[PDB]
This record gives sequence, structure tokens and C-alpha cells, in this order.
Amino acid sequence: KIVNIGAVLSTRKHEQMFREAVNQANKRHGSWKIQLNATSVTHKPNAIQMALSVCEDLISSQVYAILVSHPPTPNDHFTPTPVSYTAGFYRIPVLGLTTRMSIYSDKSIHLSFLRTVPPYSHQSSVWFEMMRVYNWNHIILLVSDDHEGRAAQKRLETLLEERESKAEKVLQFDPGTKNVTALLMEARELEARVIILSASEDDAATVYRAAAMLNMTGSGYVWLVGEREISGNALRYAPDGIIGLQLINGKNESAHISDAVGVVAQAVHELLEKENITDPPRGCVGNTNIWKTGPLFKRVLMSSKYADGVTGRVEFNEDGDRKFANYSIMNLQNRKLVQVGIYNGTHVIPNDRKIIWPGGETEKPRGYQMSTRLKIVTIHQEPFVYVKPTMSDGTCKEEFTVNGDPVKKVICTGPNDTSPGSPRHTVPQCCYGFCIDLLIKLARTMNFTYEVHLVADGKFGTQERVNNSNKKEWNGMMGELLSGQADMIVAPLTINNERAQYIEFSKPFKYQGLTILVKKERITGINDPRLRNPSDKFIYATVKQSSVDIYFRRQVELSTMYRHMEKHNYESAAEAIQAVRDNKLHAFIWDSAVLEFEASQKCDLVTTGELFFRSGFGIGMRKDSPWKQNVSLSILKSHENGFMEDLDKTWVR
Amino acid sequence: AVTVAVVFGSSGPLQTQARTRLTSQNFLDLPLEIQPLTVGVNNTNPSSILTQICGLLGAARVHGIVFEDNVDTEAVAQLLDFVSSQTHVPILSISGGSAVVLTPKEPGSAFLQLGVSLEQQLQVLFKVLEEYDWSAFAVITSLHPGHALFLEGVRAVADASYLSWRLLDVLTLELGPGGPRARTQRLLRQVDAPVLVAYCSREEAEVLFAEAAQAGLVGPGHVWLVPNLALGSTDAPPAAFPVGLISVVTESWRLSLRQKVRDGVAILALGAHSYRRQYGTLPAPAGDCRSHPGPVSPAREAFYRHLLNVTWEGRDFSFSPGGYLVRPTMVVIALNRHRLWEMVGRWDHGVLYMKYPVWPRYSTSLQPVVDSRHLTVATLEERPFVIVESPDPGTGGCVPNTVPCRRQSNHTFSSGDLTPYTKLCCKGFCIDILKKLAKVVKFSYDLYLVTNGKHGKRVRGVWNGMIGEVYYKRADMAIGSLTINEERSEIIDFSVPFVETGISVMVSRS
Amino acid sequence: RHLTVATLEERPFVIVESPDPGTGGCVPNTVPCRRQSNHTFSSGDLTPYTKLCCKGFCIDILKKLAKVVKFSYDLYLVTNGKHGKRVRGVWNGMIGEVYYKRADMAIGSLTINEERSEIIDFSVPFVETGISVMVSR
Ligand SMILES: *[C@@H]1O[C@H](CO)[C@@H](O[C@@H]2O[C@H](CO)[C@@H](O[C@H]3O[C@H](CO)[C@@H](O)[C@H](O)[C@@H]3O)[C@H](O)[C@H]2NC(C)=O)[C@H](O)[C@H]1NC(C)=O
Ligand SMILES: *[C@@H]1O[C@H](CO)[C@@H](O[C@@H]2O[C@H](CO)[C@@H](O[C@H]3O[C@H](CO)[C@@H](O)[C@H](O)[C@@H]3O)[C@H](O)[C@H]2NC(C)=O)[C@H](O)[C@H]1NC(C)=O
Ligand SMILES: COC(=O)c1ccc([C@@H]2C(C(C)=O)=C(O)C(=O)N2CCc2c(C)[nH]c3ccccc23)cc1
Ligand SMILES: *[C@@H]1O[C@H](CO)[C@@H](O[C@@H]2O[C@H](CO)[C@@H](O)[C@H](O)[C@H]2NC(C)=O)[C@H](O)[C@H]1NC(C)=O
Ligand SMILES: *[C@@H]1O[C@H](CO)[C@@H](O[C@@H]2O[C@H](CO)[C@@H](O)[C@H](O)[C@H]2NC(C)=O)[C@H](O)[C@H]1NC(C)=O
Ligand SMILES: *[C@@H]1O[C@H](CO)[C@@H](O[C@@H]2O[C@H](CO)[C@@H](O)[C@H](O)[C@H]2NC(C)=O)[C@H](O)[C@H]1NC(C)=O
Ligand SMILES: *[C@@H]1O[C@H](CO)[C@@H](O[C@@H]2O[C@H](CO)[C@@H](O)[C@H](O)[C@H]2NC(C)=O)[C@H](O)[C@H]1NC(C)=O
Ligand SMILES: *[C@@H]1O[C@H](CO)[C@@H](O[C@@H]2O[C@H](CO)[C@@H](O)[C@H](O)[C@H]2NC(C)=O)[C@H](O)[C@H]1NC(C)=O
Ligand SMILES: *[C@@H]1O[C@H](CO)[C@@H](O)[C@H](O)[C@H]1NC(C)=O
Ligand SMILES: *[C@@H]1O[C@H](CO)[C@@H](O)[C@H](O)[C@H]1NC(C)=O
Ligand SMILES: *[C@@H]1O[C@H](CO)[C@@H](O)[C@H](O)[C@H]1NC(C)=O
Ligand SMILES: *[C@@H]1O[C@H](CO)[C@@H](O)[C@H](O)[C@H]1NC(C)=O
Ligand SMILES: *[C@@H]1O[C@H](CO)[C@@H](O)[C@H](O)[C@H]1NC(C)=O
Ligand SMILES: *[C@@H]1O[C@H](CO)[C@@H](O)[C@H](O)[C@H]1NC(C)=O
Ligand SMILES: *[C@@H]1O[C@H](CO)[C@@H](O)[C@H](O)[C@H]1NC(C)=O
Ligand SMILES: N[C@@H](CCC(=O)O)C(=O)O
Repeated sequence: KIVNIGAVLSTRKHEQMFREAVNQANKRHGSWKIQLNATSVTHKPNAIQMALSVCEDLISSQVYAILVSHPPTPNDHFTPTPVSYTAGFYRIPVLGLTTRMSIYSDKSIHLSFLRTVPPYSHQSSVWFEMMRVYNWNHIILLVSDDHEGRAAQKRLETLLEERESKAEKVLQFDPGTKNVTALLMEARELEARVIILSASEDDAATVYRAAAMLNMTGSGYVWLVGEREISGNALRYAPDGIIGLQLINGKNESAHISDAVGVVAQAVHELLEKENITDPPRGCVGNTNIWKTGPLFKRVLMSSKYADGVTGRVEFNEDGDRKFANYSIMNLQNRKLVQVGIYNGTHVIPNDRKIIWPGGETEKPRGYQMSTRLKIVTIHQEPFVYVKPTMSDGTCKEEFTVNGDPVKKVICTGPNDTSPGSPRHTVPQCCYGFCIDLLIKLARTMNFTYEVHLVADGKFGTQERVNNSNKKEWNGMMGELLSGQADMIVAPLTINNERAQYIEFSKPFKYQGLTILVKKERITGINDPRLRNPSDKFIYATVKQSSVDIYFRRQVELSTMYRHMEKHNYESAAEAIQAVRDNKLHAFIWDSAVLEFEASQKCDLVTTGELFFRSGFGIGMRKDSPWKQNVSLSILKSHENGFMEDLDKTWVR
Repeated sequence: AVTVAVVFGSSGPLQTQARTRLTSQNFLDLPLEIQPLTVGVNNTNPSSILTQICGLLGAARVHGIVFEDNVDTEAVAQLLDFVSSQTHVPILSISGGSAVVLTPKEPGSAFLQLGVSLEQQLQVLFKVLEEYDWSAFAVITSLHPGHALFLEGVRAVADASYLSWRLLDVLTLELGPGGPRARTQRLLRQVDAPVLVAYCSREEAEVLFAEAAQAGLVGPGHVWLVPNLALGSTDAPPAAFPVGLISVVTESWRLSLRQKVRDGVAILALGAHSYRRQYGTLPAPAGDCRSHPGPVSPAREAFYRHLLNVTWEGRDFSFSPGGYLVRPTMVVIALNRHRLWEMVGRWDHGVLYMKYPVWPRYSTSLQPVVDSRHLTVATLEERPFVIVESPDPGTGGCVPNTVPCRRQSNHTFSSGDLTPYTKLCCKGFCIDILKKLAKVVKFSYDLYLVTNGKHGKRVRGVWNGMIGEVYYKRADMAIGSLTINEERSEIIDFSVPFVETGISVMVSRS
Repeated sequence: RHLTVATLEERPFVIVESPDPGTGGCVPNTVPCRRQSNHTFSSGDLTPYTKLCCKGFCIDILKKLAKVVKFSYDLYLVTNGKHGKRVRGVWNGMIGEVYYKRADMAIGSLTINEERSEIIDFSVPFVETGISVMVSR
């Protein structure tokens, strides 16, 4: 039983190393009557003629596997593809020795393909490790629009989902296009200072020069790149201090040849010990069937641990890519690529030298640049945020408390009255109350200035699916905060599970629940028979697109009440309270604090039943906000000493 | 006068080759009468395909290529895509085998497959589930390359849908010749689901269905939905395929090979017509197997753009940037009693049209009887216990926690002359009890109202109402406000009473 | 997926009982817990660790969290301090156990304040509380 192996190499001397390696494997693994034969051909310029020569020289023989190298002249995925098709028709495994493209790891296209060197997509994983080492959470991902960039982005995002984190934003730029500065401009406006680039060498050079022109290479910024962006024309224009990484062997053709021959020999011996091995087709012409053993040979080849390689342990993952590779972390110090670590498959260990960050800093830079100007969206809630017209000269009227102390007020910008009568301009008005005083104390404590504006549509926020939409999106304050119009929500925003998935909440600054307001006390909460038996006689509803609507929608037992309420929901709390007082609405379901304050101050109305959904109000911020901890600590301290009690006495007695 | 070459590989009968050379003077209807070329590779291997295409391109200056192949060929699509990448000739893959969508194509290629993506098939199948209200299903996938894409697609479609889908389990079985037959039978013995969605190739489908039949997973109470990959040679299905198996194909599934060739050549001719009308000149022919130019010429890029959006004989052949079809007319087919693939539903303009008001389950695997975990439940309308209402005007269907009940035909006036039913939404105490039971006992049901009688009464020896439905085997069980008495208990089997009741007298206090 | 949870008895929230020697184990709705002790009261191998059974409000919350988040856990009480107090820069109690990496998380009658929140992370408050004054009439 003679076993024949084939190879497509470049220099015709690599063929001699291939023959020497096959001789070594044939002696180390007992020859007996196994006789591992070796045949080889050289790469050809024309791809079609290369495929035809693959049929005529290698497939014509009883080849069990084909090795394929990469010519020194850069042609990217062009050169190893033809073999992968011709050998892929018959399910003959083909091992790439130096190819790095991610398209060859897609087993639906390149069926019988394996590789001894990981693709570029795996450079994301090592990046992830650094994000764990230096605790970087807010990152920008600058990937090219080609398939390789998309693969890198997908791999990094999948890694981040396990950690349950997210990239700040992803910027896909068309390959080979100039003036990507516009995209970079967006990266400048973000709060993240870490940029992870995945592009070709020319695109890397373009991005480097554009970032240099925009002062993105200064202090506080961190650049993470792969080997494509720190070699060739990219290295010359690379800004100082960037961190790239290189595979240890990478371009060592001979080491990969030896390792591949070793793994192939081991797999061949195992396969012939398995019996029922049939025979390769012996010629492309005539034979139109796949090789029956092919899938079994590939399955044996993938499940192989050749822990004797020149390049270390040789093992494959679920799609043939080399698992557990070694990377060297390189830092550009004074126009020299100094090695400042090694990624040994699972961790990165710093060994020598000192990391020089792009701004010349000698200390680890944080991955964010929290601003001082804070755009704060707020809503008009009667005991928390009073909104009043300002006087003719553009300043708030001086007013003193009943105790005799000045009332702090802020200048908000809101939509004057409802939409039809509005002149459609953000008129400046005067905002004050519980939440405004809390915000003033919080800004004084945390040392940040602010500008306050009202929510455009006057809704707290919910998820809705408009017809002919590909996805649902938050409206109101939640949509404003998620879209970026606001940086922080200072309003009676209820904390619930639906909002918490997309939004970070501070520790509650006020505990309350849900209650029912009625005119003139004949309802026993939401367990009352009339509540569960709706009729046209009894009308009850809440404010549209609020926490109460979310609460009622998510309960199957309350579905009929949800339908009845939805048929008559109101636009705002004040309108529904007025409707209740005007005998137009019988019961109003809302927050305990607002409803209790309304009943106490206005009289003529009473709250009924016990609180049936206890929660609290919290300051809403974007996910993984750097100062979420500081806001929570400040709120806890305010609760502890006296501040919340003082606010309660002053505003809502 | 564009030159279009047609490649073959379906082989089959030999005299049809004469038909191939008779294709000269039959495109007279299309504008700018086409110059056809007929070449047939009769082995379909990489060397033969490459040689045939090379000889074609070097002999005559062709404008496009129409390729048809056998259903079971896997890697031909990649070879055509590679050839189109090198020689920069717009190919058209019709028929089967090479029309299975190859989503990532080479950047410079013009493959233009005449097939439908896996995500679109998944969308149509989930529309069928929504139509018949099959919320709970189990996914069975083989180790076939692309099962990860299938799982991603089912999750994406399920998430972006209104109904609260209940994916019971996902298991990645292992099929193939002989293989490890164990551990697939064990897994198929723990599949508890009324609806099963399977992804596999033809041979793996046959193995899976033999294993499932051995595991009692066919017959009534089990519904199977598969994409086109599992089917092969729709003309003759295997004996292992269960009846009622549901798949989704394109409208050209029933068309003959001649009609498919005519449609492809028409697509090429109309694209050339639009390009010539907008540019004022005929498109330049393709190159050769020789040194390839490299950068794509603006003329080649513009001809491709005009070749994408083409409409022909009403139905449009708009092509995706990925090379497959966007918004095609889709046909939901199923295997009937006679083991023939027949049309069941249509999908035009994003709107489903099904021919069956309720899904028929006429499989004959009732040897265990217990295998049929599906029930036909009769009911009536009593205001506290069963309430009926019109379906939701917005999305049709029914409101959450409201079982869809079909009023029993229109037999009130249609005396056995009309098939269709009328959809309504049923809820109430008895319906909630039935839903609880469905979950506890793990059965599926078909709720329908009664139009003959109300509750049950012996009328000259025959029974009407719900008692009549159950007695004469038209319904497996009847639920509602059905009192237990001795007269009814002598002919049917009542259950444990779940609502106390009796005779009572009501008077006006005022 | 295995979390080490620290706690201690508080009465409305954590209640400890001895399992019945007749049945060996303890009744359902009662999670097995252990004492915070090493091999020094064992005196060999008679009883290396005290096997008790814990129930209450916080234990029910923990069981629901385990069935939802899908994690496994053990449960051990605390014998060094009760709740947490920075004594000469060293923390005892549940806060000490969590801060010094001895336990993955702590549950029970653990109040959220600033000094503890600086040192460790806190979840959302699942039951409201605060300072209250009790008098006899
Ligand atoms: C790819 O990696 C190969 C091994 O990792 C490497 O082969 C090694 O080549 C070196 C010289 O470059 C040989 O060392 C020779 O010279 C040293 C110094 O005097 C002697 O100590 C040695 O005995 C020997 O004469 C190694 O023996 C040789 N190792 C092996 C296993 O081949 C290739 O050079 C690398 N190819 C590249 C980097 O392109
Ligand atoms: C949340 O509050 C934290 C405590 O107030 C605060 O940490 C403090 O951050 C400042 C930096 O602004 C540190 O000041 C040190 O660093 C600056 C700049 O490097 C130097 O110029 C100073 O001389 C000093 O060395 C404080 O030391 C640090 N305090 C503590 C206790 O660590 C956070 O920054 C706040 N979070 C925010 C604002 O998002
Ligand atoms: C075509 O059939 C369906 O689409 C379908 C959907 C849901 C249900 C019931 C149910 C209700 C309200 O009917 C549930 O809430 C629920 O969780 N069910 C699952 C019951 C069930 C299991 C777990 N395994 C099964 C195996 C066979 C048949 C049924 C089951 C039954 C059938
Ligand atoms: C063993 O491998 C050698 C290649 O080293 C094969 O010899 C080649 O045979 C083909 C076809 O007969 C010729 O076109 C080549 O010119 C030969 N190469 C050399 C260097 O002589 C040989 O056929 C193989 N033997 C077996 C039994 O497969
Ligand atoms: C590349 O893009 C940049 C940024 O969009 C262009 O620079 C702008 O060009 C517009 C003219 O359309 C002018 O407003 C200014 O010259 C630039 N404005 C800003 C805000 O940068 C540039 O013209 C583009 N083309 C190149 C660089 O060749
Ligand atoms: C990455 O490189 C390290 C060396 O820096 C490798 O570690 C050595 O590997 C050889 C090869 O088997 C062993 O003989 C040594 O004992 C290893 N040394 C140590 C300290 O572990 C490592 O194997 C390389 N990575 C991989 C995946 O092989
Ligand atoms: C509050 O913030 C202001 C400005 O944001 C700080 O004022 C300057 O902050 C920069 C930031 O490092 C310092 O370099 C300057 O020295 C500060 N100015 C002065 C006059 O000291 C201010 O220091 C902050 N207050 C704090 C941190 O307590
Ligand atoms: C099919 O698509 C092509 C490509 O968009 C259309 O060609 C365009 O025709 C308009 C005139 O109506 C020109 O303004 C564009 O420049 C053309 N595009 C290109 C890329 O050349 C063509 O009109 C479409 N066919 C139909 C029937 O609408
Ligand atoms: C970048 O920094 C230089 C340094 O002086 C400055 O002149 C230039 O205006 C900066 N570019 C900006 C702010 O866009
Ligand atoms: C090997 O092949 C023979 C004949 O093809 C067959 O009878 C036998 O079962 C096979 N052995 C296996 C599948 O283990
Ligand atoms: C705001 O609206 C009021 C209507 O109540 C109007 O009187 C006032 O002039 C408006 N303010 C503007 C337009 O600045
Ligand atoms: C779908 O949304 C559009 C958006 O304006 C609307 O015009 C159209 O009427 C909607 N179709 C419906 C509700 O059927
Ligand atoms: C059909 O296939 C045979 C191979 O057996 C080949 O010799 C013949 O040329 C083929 N026919 C045509 C028309 O190419
Ligand atoms: C019953 O429905 C059929 C089908 O639409 C209709 O033709 C017939 O008139 C209906 N009979 C009634 C409403 O009595
Ligand atoms: C064991 O527990 C005792 C308390 O009874 C303690 O003093 C001692 O340090 C502990 N030994 C350990 C943890 O090794
Ligand atoms: N659970 C409290 C102990 C008792 C109390 O202070 O009320 C704490 O955090 O320490």
C-alpha cells in the first residue's frame, strides 16, 4: 500500500525540503509497506492553467492530500483558491501553509480545506486579551468593508457578547478609498479613546495619515492593529506608539512544510489502520464522483495532536484553522518595532522593554475621555420638574421659598406647547424642582457643568414596532439617551427590566410604587372586580409610552385591562389628572409619588389601594458609563446624611 | 444580436441533443434576436468544465453563459464562480445543483444564481407557521456545511417576528453513509415537539427520516418543514419521505428545462437591450482564458448593473448584490397522499395565500394510535366560558392568549358544497383550561365551533351538538359548558367535573 | 457556573435548622447549608463540617436566581463578625468574605451604603429598608 502526497510550492527548492520532510516522516513512521511518496509542482501565473495543472499533475495521481504554499509576490487570496476548488470537488483535503485570508475558513465554499496558520480574524482574540489585561471597555472598531474586515468585526463582536459588552461604534470604510477623514471625525466625537483597526496595508497608510492630520495620534489615544498594518507602506506612515502583533513563524515556509507533512503522515497512518479506505479518483477527467473516504480522512486530520512540530503544537479547531498560535506584540518606539510581549495562545506576558503609548506617555492611558459639558434631557413632571415661561428679558424670576431661601432654577430649552400651536422652536423656559435640585447638587459634587433640555415628544419611552420596519426602537427620553441627543436622564425614570437591558441605572434616589387616583375611595386596587371586568361604564387609563404601559403589556393575566387602557390612554400625567377631575376619566393608574402629591395638593381626589408595583426612580445613563459608579455613590451619600429628606420636605411634603 | 451560449450537464436522453441545436430559430419573440450556442459537457468535472468554458470563450465572442446541471452536484457552483471571476463573463445558473445559493462570491464575479437564499426560505416557512399558529417547534440539523448559517437564520427570523416563538430544542444530529448510527437514535428518542424543522441534504434527509420513523416521529401530530436542500429531483421523491412534508421552492419548480433555458436567455437578452438602449451600443463580449485584465472595466460593471434588475413576462428577476434573487414569487409545496409534490401555498408581494384553512393530517402511521398526539376539539359559545371574536384587524391572526378557532365551514347555509372555514379568536374559562391541559398532557389541538345544534340532544335517535360531534368521531373531545348527566354518559366518556353546576332559578328582586 | 454564597441567620430572611437525623436530609424548600469552619472542631472524621438547612426570604430569592441565571452554588454561614465593619482597615462579616475573595457573593440582610459600595459591587435593592425607630405604647 503506497500513499502519495502532492504539493504546490513556489521556489522549486521548497520542493526539495518537502521531499526531505516526507523522507523523514517515512523513516520515523515505520515504512514497512506504507511508502509515503511525494510529488510536487510549482505555482503558475494564470489561475485557470494552475487549476488544470492541479488536475493533470496531482489529482491524476492517487493523491491523498495536497499542500499549498504562497508565492513571495503578494497576490492575497488569488493563488491558493484554484487548488481549493479542484481538490474540493473530490473532498481531497488541501492544507494551506501560509495563507491567512478568512474566506478559506468557510467550509461551505472551501469544503476540504485546512490550514496550519490562523487567519487574520483570530487577531481579534489576542486583542480581546489586551482588553482584559488593561481593562479597556469603550473601544472603536475601524474595519474595512471587504470580507476580511467583516470577519474580524464579527469575531470580535462574538467575543464581546460572551463578556456581555459592546463596541462604542463600528466604522466600515470602502477599500482603496481616499479621504476617510469624515468617518474619523465621528471617532473623534466619541468618548472612547481606543481604536482597533483592521484593514489592508494601503488602507492602513491612508487611515494613519488622516488620523495624523486630525490629531488622533496624541496622548490618551490607543491604537491596536494587526500585522497587515505594521508592514510595508503602512509601517512608514504608522504613528509612533501603536501596538501591532506578528505571528512568530508566519512566513517560515520550511517549518510549515515539515509540520504539515508530519500531521499528514500521522493522519494517513491512522486512516490506513481504520480500514475501508477506498482509493482517490485518479484523474479529474472521467471521474465525476467524490472520494468516499474524503470526509473521513478530513475528520481524522482535524482530530490530530502533533505535539512535535517546529512551530509548536499542531492542532486544528472546528473549521481547520490552527488553534493555539503564538503572537508577538510589537510597539513602534522611535520608528523601530520593539517586541514588548508574547501572546502564548491564552495570555499575553510582558517580558522586556517599556510600552510607549502614542502620546509618548509612560503610563497606561484610560480608554475614555469623559467630557465636562453634559446634555441632560428631562421631562415635565409636576412635583419633580416644574417648567414655567421665562420673563421677557430672558432670565428666571427671582423667587424665595416659604421658609425664606432662594429657589435654584435652570434654563431649559423645550417645545412651546403642543405640536400644532407650537412655532416649532426650542424656546428657553425655566425648570426647577426636586430633580433640578438633585442635579445641581450632583453636578457640584462630581464637578461637571451641564445644559438642560426637555424631551422633544414628551414621552418617557417604550419600544414600539412601526409597520414595515426591520426592528423596534425606543422613543421619548430612552430614545434620546440611546441616540446620543442626551448624556444623562435626570427625571422620575422608573427602573425596570426592559429599560435596564439598554440603559445603566443609578441606585434609586426615590422609592415608590404604582397607585390609582379617583375622584372624591371605592376601589380595592387592581384586584377589584370592576377593574378585571371592564365595561364602557368604567373607563381607566394611564399615560402613553410609560413604565405603566410596559408593566401592563408584559402580563398575560392583565391583558384585557391592558386592551381597555390602551383604547383610552392619555398623552401626559397632567392631562389625565385634569380629565379625572373633569369627570371624564374614572381611575388613573400612575406613580405613587406623583399621584400622592397631586391628591394632597389639589384635594378633591384620593388614592386607592396598595402599591402593586414597587420600584424606584434612578438616573439613567448610557451602558457602561464611566461615572455610573460616581453617580451611584453620590446618591447613596445624599440618602445617608440628610439631603434626600431635605428635598422631600422642601418639594413634596 | 447578442451571442448567448448554453451549457448542459443534466445528460438524460440523447435525442434531446437535437432539440439543443433546434434552439436557433425560436427566440424570435425577444427583441434583438439572439445568437444561441449549444455545448454540452456530459461528465461535469472540474477539468471538463474548465476546458469546455475555455473553448467556448476562445472560439466565439459570447456575451453570457447559461449553465444547467444535475440536482445533486455540490461543488459546480464554485467552479462557475471562479471562471466568472477570471474571464469576467456574466454566467446564469438555472435548473438545480449550481442554483443553490453560494452567498460569498468572488469580488469580481458575475455568477448570478437563479435561486433563493436560505433566509428567504426560512421567512416563508415561519410565515406558514404563523398562518397555522404553530408556536412550538424543534430544530434538527445535520453536520452539513452551512448548518451554522441555518441556525443563525432561524434565530434571526424568530426574533424578528410578532409571535412568541417557543424553540423547544436544537440538536445537531449526524447523518451520512453508515456512520455512527447510535446516539442519533437516542437523541431522536427525546424529541418532544409537534412541529419539526430539519436541515440536511438529500441523502442525509433519507437517513434522518428512516431514523425518525424508527423512532416514531412521523404521522399525525408531527409536522416537518424542510428547505429545498433536502429535496432532490422533485419529480420522484423517496419512499422514506413522510406525507405532509412541507418545503418552499421558486415558481419555476414545475417548469421544464426548455422553459428555464428560455427564461435565462430572456434575462440576458433583456439586460443587453436595456444596456444598449441606455448607452447606445451593444455590450462588449467577454474575454478569454488568457491573461486577465485585473481591474474591472466600467463597461463590464455597467452591463452587470443593467443585468441585475430585469423583469420578464410579469414576474421579475431582480437579482441581489449577492447574486441570488430578491423578492421572487415563492411556492409552498407539500407531499400529498399519492406521494406527489403538490402546491399548497403561494407567496407574492409578502402575502401568504394558503389553499387549506386547516392543515390536513391524513398520514397513515396510526399503528401505535398514541403517535397521534393531535386532537380535534369541538366547542360552542357560552359567554362566561367560551367567547368568540373577530381576528385582529392589524395583523390578522389572533390577539395573545387567545386560541384560534375556525367556525365549522359555513354549513349553516353551505350544505356540503364549500370547503373553506372562517377564522375567529376564542378565549374564556374553558379555553384557558384547554391551554393548561395542552401544556400538561403535551398534546396539540384543532379548536372548532359547532353549527349543528348547541350542546347535544337526541333528535329521533341521532345526536347533534358537541355530543354529536364526539359520538360520531368528528371530534376527539368536546370542551365547553357541557353538563354531565346519565343520558350523555351512556354513549360517551365524560371526565372529572372541573366546574360545579346544576339547575338554578333566577328572579328579579325589584 | 458554581458560586460560593455567604450569609448568616437574621430570622425573617435566613433561618437555620438542624436536619432530622431520622430522615437524614431536610424538608424541601430548605436549601442545605454549612458552617464557616475548617478541620479543627472535626476531631478527626466524625463531623468535618456542620450540616444545617437554611430557608427564608433571601434563600427563596437565591433559589429563584439560581433557576433563572442557571448557576450552581453552595451556601455557608459566617462566624467572623455578622454583617461587615472596617476594623482597623480589615473587613469582617459578609463584606469581609466577599472583599477578600473567599466568597463569590453574599446574600441576606445586607444593607447598601456608600462605605460598602466603594469596596464591592452591589445589585439592585430587592427589598426596601432604612433606619427606623421602635417604641412601646
Ligand atoms: C524556519 O525555521 C527553521 C527552524 O525553526 C529554521 O531552520 C533553522 O535554520 C538555522 C539557521 O538559520 C539552523 O541553525 C544552523 O546554524 C546554527 C548556528 O551555528 C547551528 O547551531 C545549527 O546547528 C545549524 O547549523 C537550524 O538548525 C535550523 N533548524 C531547523 C530545525 O531547520 C529556518 O531557517 C527558518 N526559515 C526562515 C526563518 O526563513
Ligand atoms: C469618581 O470619583 C473618584 C474619587 O473622587 C475619582 O477618582 C479621582 O480621579 C482623579 C483624576 O481626575 C485623581 O487625581 C489624580 O490624578 C490626576 C490626573 O492624573 C492628578 O493630576 C492628581 O494629582 C491625582 O494624582 C484622584 O486621585 C482620584 N481619586 C481617587 C480616590 O482615586 C474618579 O475620577 C471619579 N470618576 C469620574 C470623574 O468619572
Ligand atoms: C402544532 O402544535 C403547536 O404549535 C403547539 C404549540 C404549543 C403547544 C402547548 C401550549 C399550548 C397553549 O397549547 C403551550 O403553552 C406549550 O408550551 N405547549 C407545548 C406542548 C408540547 C410539548 C412541551 N411537547 C410536545 C410534543 C407534542 C405536542 C405538544 C407538545 C402545543 C402545540
Ligand atoms: C512517486 O512520486 C514520483 C514523483 O517524485 C512519481 O514520479 C513522477 O511520475 C509522473 C507520472 O508518472 C511523472 O510525470 C513525473 O515526471 C515523475 N516525477 C519524477 C521526479 O520522476 C511517481 O510516479 C510516484 N510513484 C507512484 C507509485 O505514485
Ligand atoms: C474628502 O473628504 C473631506 C471631508 O468630507 C473633504 O473635505 C471637505 O471638502 C468640502 C468640499 O466638499 C469642504 O467643505 C472642505 O474642503 C472640507 N470640509 C471639511 C469639514 O472637512 C474633501 O474635499 C474630500 N476630498 C478630498 C480630500 O480629495
Ligand atoms: C509559544 O512559545 C513558547 C516559548 O516561548 C512555547 O513554550 C515552549 O514550547 C516548547 C515546544 O513544545 C516546549 O518544549 C517548552 O517546554 C515550552 N516552554 C514553556 C515555558 O512553556 C509554546 O509552546 C508556544 N506556543 C505553542 C502553542 O506551542
Ligand atoms: C473641576 O473641574 C475644573 C475644570 O473641569 C478643574 O479646573 C482645572 O482642571 C484641570 C484638569 O486637570 C487642571 O489641570 C487645572 O489646574 C484646573 N484649574 C485650576 C485653577 O486648578 C478643577 O480643578 C476641578 N475641581 C476639582 C478636580 O476639584
Ligand atoms: C435596471 O437598472 C439599471 C441600473 O440602475 C438602470 O439603468 C439606469 O437607467 C437610468 C435611466 O432610467 C440612468 O439614469 C442610470 O444611469 C442607469 N444606471 C446605470 C448604472 O447605468 C435601468 O434603467 C433599470 N431598468 C429598468 C427597466 O428600470
Ligand atoms: C492639530 O494640532 C495642531 C497643533 O498645533 C493644530 O495646529 C491643529 O489646528 C489641530 N487640528 C485640529 C484642531 O483640527
Ligand atoms: C467496509 O466495507 C464493507 C463493504 O463495502 C462493508 O460490508 C463493511 O460494513 C464496511 N465496514 C464498516 C462500515 O465499518
Ligand atoms: C409660546 O406659546 C404661547 C401660547 O400659550 C404664546 O403666547 C407665546 O408667544 C409663545 N412663545 C414664543 C412664540 O416665543
Ligand atoms: C404602513 O406605514 C406607512 C407609513 O406611513 C403608512 O402610510 C401605512 O398606512 C401603513 N400601512 C398599514 C398601517 O397597513
Ligand atoms: C460524452 O462523454 C464521453 C466520455 O465517456 C466523451 O468521450 C464524449 O465526447 C462526450 N460527448 C460529448 C458530446 O462531449
Ligand atoms: C357562508 O360562507 C360562504 C363562503 O364565503 C358564502 O358564500 C355564503 O354566502 C355564507 N353563508 C351565509 C353567510 O349564510
Ligand atoms: C480554622 O478556624 C479557626 C476558627 O475556629 C481559625 O482560628 C483558624 O485560623 C482556621 N484555620 C484555617 C482557616 O486554616
Ligand atoms: N443588614 C445590616 C445589619 C443590620 C442593620 O444594620 O439593620 C447591615 O448592612 O449591616
